[PDB]
Amino acid sequence: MKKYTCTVCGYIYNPEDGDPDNGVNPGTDFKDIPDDWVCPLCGAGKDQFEEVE
Amino acid sequence: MKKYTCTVCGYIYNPEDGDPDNGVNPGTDFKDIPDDWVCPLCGAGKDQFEEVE
Amino acid sequence: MKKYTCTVCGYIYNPEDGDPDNGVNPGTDFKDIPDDWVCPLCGAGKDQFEEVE
Ligand SMILES: [Fe+3]
Ligand SMILES: [Fe+3]
Ligand SMILES: [Fe+3]
Repeated sequence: MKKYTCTVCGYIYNPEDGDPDNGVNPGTDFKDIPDDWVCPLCGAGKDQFEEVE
Repeated sequence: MKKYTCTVCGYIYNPEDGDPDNGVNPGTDFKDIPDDWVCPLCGAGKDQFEEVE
Repeated sequence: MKKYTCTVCGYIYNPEDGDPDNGVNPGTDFKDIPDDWVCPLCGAGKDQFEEVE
């Protein structure tokens, strides 16, 4: 699975880690995260993220 | 022609339906969509899409 | 690289120009701007910016 970065603050969503404290379990692909989830560090929406590659 | 999904919001581009409101007619293969077209639901570019399955 | 717009005042961050007098050199992608940088016209943080197309 691909990592994604928050364009507003640079937070990296790592699929292996997930974001469990906000209900995104380890191993969740970014496309499968609920579309109301926001960046844990700056509150930016998913639409402000892009693939690392 | 295969379906493609926006990995940022989960939108599925289906070639049989196209995206006629933004000038992408039914029968347009994903690679042939004008490269300035974005995801109708979250504004992500074609570079954030992935072939389904 | 994508241009970003300040939703508070309309200032456009252009990656090719950067914002050199506030330490952001030409060629800096918005996601790589240090997170304490603000819009030079209105003081808005990076969180008030949105990608243009
Ligand atoms: Fe963020
Ligand atoms: Fe999308
Ligand atoms: Fe501003």
